[PDB]
Amino acid sequence: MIVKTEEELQALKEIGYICAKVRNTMQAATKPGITTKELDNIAKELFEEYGAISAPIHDENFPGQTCISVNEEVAHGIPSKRVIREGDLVNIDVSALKNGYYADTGISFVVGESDDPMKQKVCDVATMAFENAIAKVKPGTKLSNIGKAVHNTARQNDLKVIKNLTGHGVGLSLHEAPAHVLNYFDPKDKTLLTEGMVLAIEPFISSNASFVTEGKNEWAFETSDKSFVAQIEHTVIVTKDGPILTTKI
Ligand SMILES: CSCC[C@H](N)C(O)(O)c1nccs1
Ligand SMILES: [Co+2]
Ligand SMILES: [Co+2]
Ligand SMILES: [Co+2]
Repeated sequence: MIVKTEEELQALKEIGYICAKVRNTMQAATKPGITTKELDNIAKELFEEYGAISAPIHDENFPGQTCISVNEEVAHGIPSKRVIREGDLVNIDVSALKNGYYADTGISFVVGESDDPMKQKVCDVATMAFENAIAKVKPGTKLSNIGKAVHNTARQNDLKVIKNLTGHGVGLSLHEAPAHVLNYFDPKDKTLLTEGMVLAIEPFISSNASFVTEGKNEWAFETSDKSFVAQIEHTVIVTKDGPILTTKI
């Protein structure tokens, strides 16, 4: 959406806070021996407490408050009896609405220690990619400069991006214009950011695969080669004074 009023801004900051709070709490609770359903239950309880509702359930009838994706799963993982183990690469993606306004945020992290430092590496580089992407964000700038930054960051670190996952406009719905914020540069795209524009920016950084495929069920996205992939996602408002992240605390 385009923010035009204080009251819209306040609504967006409110639901952004809630999603960040849920995301942080779930991440903190993630340890060997907990199931992803147990983690999802944390979101259930905090969403209720803060008067928000799950965006995956509301907008998509997703079977879970949040999306929790582990190891082979990159995105859209269904919380379940799956138990977290030492070394797991976990993505927790939290999106929700309150009073008609939305936020969307996500983080990948390593549980304890993996035997393969690449899991942390893709996490490190996803964080860098996000930072580099938003350095480029102001009214009038090319949407495609976001993907350019993300892919450049990947390349600088001998990594790849997931080309067929994207960011999106967000605000009055989970997904609205601009339809796709790419993780790479499209020379032909003349779409610009504007004052007040709200975007979910979510770089996916991969150790090998450049795309995801259908996974173990109707929802999960995976890589067949079991690449390690990390996401960082925030909801961002484009302003003259710089980006405002509603989902950063
Ligand atoms: C299945 S509803 C969850 C969508 C997710 N919040 C998202 O928009 O961040 C992603 N888009 C692509 C991958 S994760
Ligand atoms: Co998300
Ligand atoms: Co998203
Ligand atoms: Co999406």
